[PDB]
Amino acid sequence: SHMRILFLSYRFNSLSQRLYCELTEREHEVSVELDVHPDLTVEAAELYKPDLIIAPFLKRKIPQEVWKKYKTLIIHPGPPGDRGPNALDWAIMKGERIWGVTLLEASEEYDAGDVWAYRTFPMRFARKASIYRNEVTEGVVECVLEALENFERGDFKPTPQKEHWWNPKMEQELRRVDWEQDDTKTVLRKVYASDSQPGASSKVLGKEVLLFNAYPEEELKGKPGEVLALRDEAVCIGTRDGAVWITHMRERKKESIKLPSARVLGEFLKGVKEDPIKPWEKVDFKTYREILYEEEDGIGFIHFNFYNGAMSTEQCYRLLETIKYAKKRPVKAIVLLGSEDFFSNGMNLNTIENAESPADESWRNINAIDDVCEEILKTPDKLTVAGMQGNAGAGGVFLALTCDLVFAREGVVLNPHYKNIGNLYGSEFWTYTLPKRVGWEKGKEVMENRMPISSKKAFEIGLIDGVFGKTPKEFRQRLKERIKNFINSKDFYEFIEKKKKERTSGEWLEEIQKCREHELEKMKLNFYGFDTSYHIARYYFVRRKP
Ligand SMILES: CC(C)(COP(=O)(O)OP(=O)(O)OC[C@H]1O[C@@H](n2cnc3c(N)ncnc32)[C@H](O)[C@@H]1OP(=O)(O)O)[C@@H](O)C(=O)NCCC(=O)NCCS
Repeated sequence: SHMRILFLSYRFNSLSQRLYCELTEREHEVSVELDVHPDLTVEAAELYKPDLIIAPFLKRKIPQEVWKKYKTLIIHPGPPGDRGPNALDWAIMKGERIWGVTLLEASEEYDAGDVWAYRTFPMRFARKASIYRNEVTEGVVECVLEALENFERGDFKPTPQKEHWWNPKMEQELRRVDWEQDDTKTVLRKVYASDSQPGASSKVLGKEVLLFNAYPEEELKGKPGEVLALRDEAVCIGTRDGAVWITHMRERKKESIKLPSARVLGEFLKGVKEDPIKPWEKVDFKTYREILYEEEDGIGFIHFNFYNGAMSTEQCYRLLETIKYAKKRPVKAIVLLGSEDFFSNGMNLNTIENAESPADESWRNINAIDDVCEEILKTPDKLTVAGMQGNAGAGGVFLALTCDLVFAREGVVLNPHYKNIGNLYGSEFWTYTLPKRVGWEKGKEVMENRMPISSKKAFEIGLIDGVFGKTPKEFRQRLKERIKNFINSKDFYEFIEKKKKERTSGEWLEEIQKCREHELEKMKLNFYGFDTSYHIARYYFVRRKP
């Protein structure tokens, strides 16, 4: 009932972090060992002497020395019998209607071990990373729990594979987007199967690129392969039967990084003109809406779909513009929803890494996100709510915390700390926000913890205000119901009374200004001072090896 569990992962990735939260918070010890070398793996296992080894995320054989001596269970993102290193990629390229996940034993043949548990699910037409983070992750969690229960019994015998098949590593030629030959559906299937790695190769404006994060376009039309418009740095490209938006691209070179399309395409883009759509406009056709504002039951909902939850300096100002709009509206509550897969991961480290001066662009980014946080804070006459449908890390968590109420879906993983990015001091009014919820001592413990915590755990420690919902859709409905109830009550007006008296106080208003200028002073030293931890850690996060 207190098992010692060793994780063998290539990287401590989203699924590995979620499993670590699920097991740790059920009182098991989990040691995490990143795949460096087979000799080092046998070493780490021999010291730790686990009762059970889980491989949430592997790129290569586990040494037979380890799994013939410790029970080793492998995660595989395919249904029983599916073998190979790109299971999801193939499932999407082939158009599988039904898919699944398999927890199988380690064996001498790749993925040929007996099955300990599996789940199946219906497949959405969506990015590989979104399938992985939702259906695959929730399914994996169920298999691992059912496997830990069967391990306790010891009277469990796994099921050998029957029908099986092999899919090899998928080559670039198969993902290559050809605009004259590929319809919109085919472009989306190729980009979906390659998002977020390795990307679909293509040529745009005569430049060889990798495509990322596609969206169908039903109004704009033109010459296939012709760039039709810009819109918040995304480009819309003619296909064989219509058009598609591509928000992010990467030059096909060693040192190049994923960036918004306009930054990759650059001066190659001069003829093209913007085609704006404000978030509050209503639209009858499918197009790409980075930020979306809709009103339901006297409630203002701000969706913001920032790729990978990274918030560029410019995306912060686009968001602030929408919060200012929402604040002049006949609405009683304003709810920041983020996206389904991410609430926010703070500053965009890719646009920072790309800038002429990363220190300068860091200065811009932190002041832009602080401007968003200050605007939320300065809402005396409305209720402010953060709805975390997906994961959040670093500054993105503390953005959420400036809202009056913070809710999250079950299974959301949070990293409210800067231990991965050179120990930035942090801003986003955390010195005002965090103590008001957990106290200066526990808040420091939280920011000192480099391991993840669940949405469940954050509820306990008072970090957030409630956790519910299994899916993003479910969580959204629940959140709308709960907020509609509250503003349709007398409590809402008694809540606002206090908020109005305190928030328009010159005491409070200058208290938060001291906090901002305090955090920004610390962050300025991180950005510009002798210790360069931040820039070293950014370089490796942004350019990590796949
Ligand atoms: C939060 C975090 C621990 C989540 O870990 P994880 O579950 O393993 O998620 P990943 O690192 O795989 O994120 C997936 C993608 O989002 C990107 N991403 C996540 N946060 C990002 C950020 N702030 N800026 C730029 N890119 C980011 C990642 O590079 C990765 O890119 P890819 O899939 O295209 O290869 C981790 O992503 C992180 O530390 N992000 C940076 C947060 C930060 O330091 N912001 C600056 C201070 S506000």
